[PDB]
Amino acid sequence: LTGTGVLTESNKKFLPFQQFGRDIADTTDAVRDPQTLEILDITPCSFGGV
Amino acid sequence: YTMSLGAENSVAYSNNSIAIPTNFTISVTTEILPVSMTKTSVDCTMYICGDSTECSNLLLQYGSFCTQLNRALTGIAVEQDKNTQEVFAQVKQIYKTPPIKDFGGFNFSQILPDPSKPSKRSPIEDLLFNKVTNGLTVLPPLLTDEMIAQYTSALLAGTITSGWTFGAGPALQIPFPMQMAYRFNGIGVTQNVLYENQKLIANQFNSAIGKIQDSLSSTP
Amino acid sequence: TRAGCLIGAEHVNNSYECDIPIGAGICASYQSIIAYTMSLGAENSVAYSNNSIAIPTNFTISVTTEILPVSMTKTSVDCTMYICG
Amino acid sequence: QIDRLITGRLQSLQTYVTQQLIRAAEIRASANLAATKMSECVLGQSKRVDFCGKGYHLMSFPQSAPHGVVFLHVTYVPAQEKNFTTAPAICHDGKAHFPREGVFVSNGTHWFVTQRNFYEPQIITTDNTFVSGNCDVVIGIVNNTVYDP
Amino acid sequence: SALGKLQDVVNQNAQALNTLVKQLSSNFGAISSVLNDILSRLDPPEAEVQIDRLITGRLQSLQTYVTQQLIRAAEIRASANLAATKMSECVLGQSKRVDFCGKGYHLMSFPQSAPHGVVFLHVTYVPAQEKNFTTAPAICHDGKAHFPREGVFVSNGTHWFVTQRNFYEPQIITTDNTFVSGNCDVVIGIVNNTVYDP
Ligand SMILES: *[C@@H]1O[C@H](CO)[C@@H](O[C@@H]2O[C@H](CO)[C@@H](O)[C@H](O)[C@H]2NC(C)=O)[C@H](O)[C@H]1NC(C)=O
Ligand SMILES: *[C@@H]1O[C@H](CO)[C@@H](O[C@@H]2O[C@H](CO)[C@@H](O)[C@H](O)[C@H]2NC(C)=O)[C@H](O)[C@H]1NC(C)=O
Ligand SMILES: *[C@@H]1O[C@H](CO)[C@@H](O[C@@H]2O[C@H](CO)[C@@H](O)[C@H](O)[C@H]2NC(C)=O)[C@H](O)[C@H]1NC(C)=O
Ligand SMILES: *[C@@H]1O[C@H](CO)[C@@H](O[C@@H]2O[C@H](CO)[C@@H](O)[C@H](O)[C@H]2NC(C)=O)[C@H](O)[C@H]1NC(C)=O
Ligand SMILES: *[C@@H]1O[C@H](CO)[C@@H](O[C@@H]2O[C@H](CO)[C@@H](O)[C@H](O)[C@H]2NC(C)=O)[C@H](O)[C@H]1NC(C)=O
Ligand SMILES: *[C@@H]1O[C@H](CO)[C@@H](O[C@@H]2O[C@H](CO)[C@@H](O)[C@H](O)[C@H]2NC(C)=O)[C@H](O)[C@H]1NC(C)=O
Ligand SMILES: *[C@@H]1O[C@H](CO)[C@@H](O[C@@H]2O[C@H](CO)[C@@H](O)[C@H](O)[C@H]2NC(C)=O)[C@H](O)[C@H]1NC(C)=O
Ligand SMILES: *[C@@H]1O[C@H](CO)[C@@H](O[C@@H]2O[C@H](CO)[C@@H](O)[C@H](O)[C@H]2NC(C)=O)[C@H](O)[C@H]1NC(C)=O
Ligand SMILES: *[C@@H]1O[C@H](CO)[C@@H](O[C@@H]2O[C@H](CO)[C@@H](O)[C@H](O)[C@H]2NC(C)=O)[C@H](O)[C@H]1NC(C)=O
Ligand SMILES: *[C@@H]1O[C@H](CO)[C@@H](O)[C@H](O)[C@H]1NC(C)=O
Ligand SMILES: *[C@@H]1O[C@H](CO)[C@@H](O)[C@H](O)[C@H]1NC(C)=O
Ligand SMILES: *[C@@H]1O[C@H](CO)[C@@H](O)[C@H](O)[C@H]1NC(C)=O
Repeated sequence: LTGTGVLTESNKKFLPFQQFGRDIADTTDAVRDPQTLEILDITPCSFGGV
Repeated sequence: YTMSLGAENSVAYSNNSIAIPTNFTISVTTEILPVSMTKTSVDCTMYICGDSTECSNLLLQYGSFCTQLNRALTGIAVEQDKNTQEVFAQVKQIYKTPPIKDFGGFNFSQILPDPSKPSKRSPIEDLLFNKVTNGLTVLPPLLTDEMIAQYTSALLAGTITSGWTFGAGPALQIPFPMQMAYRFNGIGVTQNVLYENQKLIANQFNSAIGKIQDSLSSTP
Repeated sequence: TRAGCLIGAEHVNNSYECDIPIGAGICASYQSIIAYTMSLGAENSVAYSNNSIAIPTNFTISVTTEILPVSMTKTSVDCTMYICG
Repeated sequence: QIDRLITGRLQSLQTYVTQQLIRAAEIRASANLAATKMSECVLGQSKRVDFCGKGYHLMSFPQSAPHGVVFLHVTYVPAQEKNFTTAPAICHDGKAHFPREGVFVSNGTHWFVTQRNFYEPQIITTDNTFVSGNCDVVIGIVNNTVYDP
Repeated sequence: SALGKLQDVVNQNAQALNTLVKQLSSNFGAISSVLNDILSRLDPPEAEVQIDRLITGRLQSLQTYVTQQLIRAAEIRASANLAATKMSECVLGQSKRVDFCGKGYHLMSFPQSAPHGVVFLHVTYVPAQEKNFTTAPAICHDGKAHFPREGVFVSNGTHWFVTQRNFYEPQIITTDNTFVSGNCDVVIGIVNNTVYDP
């Protein structure tokens, strides 16, 4: 799974089977990292109109 | 069922009989009109492609579609602010009500701004605001809600303290019963009818305003 | 600002008329470029009392302009010639 | 594959912009109507029927609403109507008398002149009537005295 | 920037036409944006695919242009209907509608032709040089309440007069410009003043 974003701590109580999370657009919003099993929230990098 | 069009009323027409009203009701009715929408802007390149350089390179083969869509959305966004200016910003003077609310029995507390509220809105406006609930951005409106409320407050102060004079030029003060008598003459009723029944008219107006607030608070 | 971050314009506490709209009550002008909360208008406390009226003693004959568009340029496009030549 | 995604997303975005422009036209028409109501009902008294509420319009109050305006139209509604016997003119001294601003009404025995939108009977005099022609032309003219102050 | 409203319409139409013709220079994923180059360079089995890409791109551009023109035409039609209403109600008559025919009390209007537009010169009456007066709803005389027939009761401090509402023209309170309805016990704020009899 490829993408760009900021990886932050999360408070989403994932169930043991659950690995990642998806928004309405189906883009991944949270992921469970391998090796360490922690749950990292994925927040898109800052953008906006100039 | 087959819907009824109305209650059936037969008018008692004859060639020499007329019906004359002996009383009146001061009726306050609500009319809700939308003014603006949410100002939405969509980054066409980011919506179609995101951060992919190859996708944008392929998107440049289609030309200036993205420029057209951004220009149209920008036109809509400025049109919403123009609509709000046209509706609410029709006075260049911010009129204020006097501290003493002596209007000859007429009560405007439900439509004048409440000093106790930090938003400086009327109780009716506060109830109205309570009852309404990937490259996309929402632009804030140029006029905030407190400034729109301030414009409505200025319009209310002008129409209460000056009648229709502030809309045609300088604001000329007039007592509110006298202004109501002028409005009575506008609809073809003599001034005496307003003056003789001034307490009754003020009571009916206050009751109708309270019924408006109750009807808004009781209807989803 | 609520509209976003503004770089290069100094914020002032004075209120003027809106020259360049920024958003969320914020407008910009040139005097350097300043940013301010837009003034809705001048305050005018009408001297209301229960027995006083204001009567005009004079008048101004004012002529104002109103510009309204009526028509556009009548354009015709040959669909076959545009797409295919 | 990217070309297929681009053409699908571009069609979706063009569709969204098309209905946004149509809704913008509708909202602009509604806002122009709201500005007209603000100018004519709040900043003045309107003679237009049903433009500023149901009934004879007296005045209006604007209230701000989220993305909108609410007009409180204060109007005058006639009530408690009563039958009266009416005539187009009063015949007196061989002359036809017509009301200057009101209407001739009769409660059964006596004739009065009243304003049209409220019952306020007054004695038929020369001050509130005007004379045009004799009594031979007007259809339905009745005989009654006209008081002279 | 006086005639910006007409200039925006002209600029939008010219810009839409310019963008529509600019869309011909785009290949829309084909090898070239020129049909003649594809016909001279390729055999028909691949040429049909290339012209198919160019046809769908140009057709989408033309449909977008026609849709924008229809929406702008609807806006201009609404503006023209408003202008026809102003021509009927401000020029061909005197309008009681507030702010429909200029700021102030509308007197008359004059039409002027403009490129793709109309300019209305609204001649309006604006009150000026207002003065404070002490006012009363009615005049109590001989136990009767007197109300103004068309004007308003004003007082300059010592004397009471009746004047028209939109211009100060004080006149003596007589029985010709007032009417009697009821006694003085009902009207709130009635003041005592003489009423002259001609
Ligand atoms: C004026 O008089 C007419 C007839 O005298 C009244 O009309 C009648 O009203 C009653 C009550 O609803 C009906 O049952 C009759 O059918 C009506 N008759 C006709 C011919 O329509 C009328 O109500 C009176 N107006 C008022 C205000 O009392
Ligand atoms: C006109 O209607 C009003 C109500 O709209 C009448 O006022 C009522 O009068 C009765 C008895 O006089 C009271 O019990 C009510 O409380 C009054 N209501 C209000 C709202 O004040 C009024 O009397 C009527 N007048 C005529 C001449 O019919
Ligand atoms: C004007 O109306 C307001 C509200 O309709 C009146 O305020 C009420 O006052 C009574 C007695 O003082 C209280 O019991 C109510 O709770 C008040 N209502 C609200 C919503 O605060 C007010 O008294 C009226 N008169 C004046 C002169 O303001
Ligand atoms: C009518 O009288 C009132 C008060 O007597 C005048 O209002 C004052 O005007 C001065 C001059 O700007 C202000 O400094 C005061 O603050 C005003 N007082 C109030 C209570 O508003 C008013 O200007 C007079 N009208 C005219 C036309 O002269
Ligand atoms: C009403 O206002 C007009 C101007 O709007 C006044 O006319 C001016 O009067 C002064 C002094 O008499 C002259 O110096 C000006 O040249 C006049 N201007 C014009 C355009 O004629 C007029 O005097 C005012 N009337 C009253 C009664 O105050
Ligand atoms: C029509 O109205 C007139 C005036 O209100 C009535 O005339 C008065 O009636 C009362 C009661 O009978 C008498 O005390 C007065 O003396 C009458 N005035 C005059 C000048 O005669 C009249 O009775 C009413 N008629 C009907 C049928 O109701
Ligand atoms: C109203 O009054 C006129 C005149 O006072 C009446 O006209 C007269 O009617 C009688 C009876 O028919 C005739 O003999 C006279 O020649 C008429 N005179 C004139 C000048 O026309 C009229 O009949 C009365 N109408 C009613 C309904 O009472
Ligand atoms: C209010 O207006 C009246 C009428 O213009 C003034 O009465 C006149 O005042 C002048 C000035 O001294 C006298 O020469 C006249 O004889 C007065 N006329 C009458 C009929 O008395 C009155 O002075 C004005 N009052 C104020 C306070 O300005
Ligand atoms: C206006 O005039 C009336 C009568 O001319 C005054 O009413 C009198 O007031 C006194 C004291 O209040 C009473 O003793 C009389 O009985 C009243 N007479 C009548 C006929 O009502 C009234 O006070 C005057 N008002 C002003 C402001 O001068
Ligand atoms: C390797 O990944 C597994 C989960 O697949 C995990 O349990 C284990 O701790 C990981 N080991 C190391 C050394 O990261
Ligand atoms: C009204 O009709 C009656 C008959 O029903 C008739 O006698 C009378 O003259 C008519 N009046 C008018 C004014 O037409
Ligand atoms: C106007 O208010 C004053 C108090 O400020 C009062 O004395 C007077 O009677 C009132 N007049 C009317 C007509 O309400």
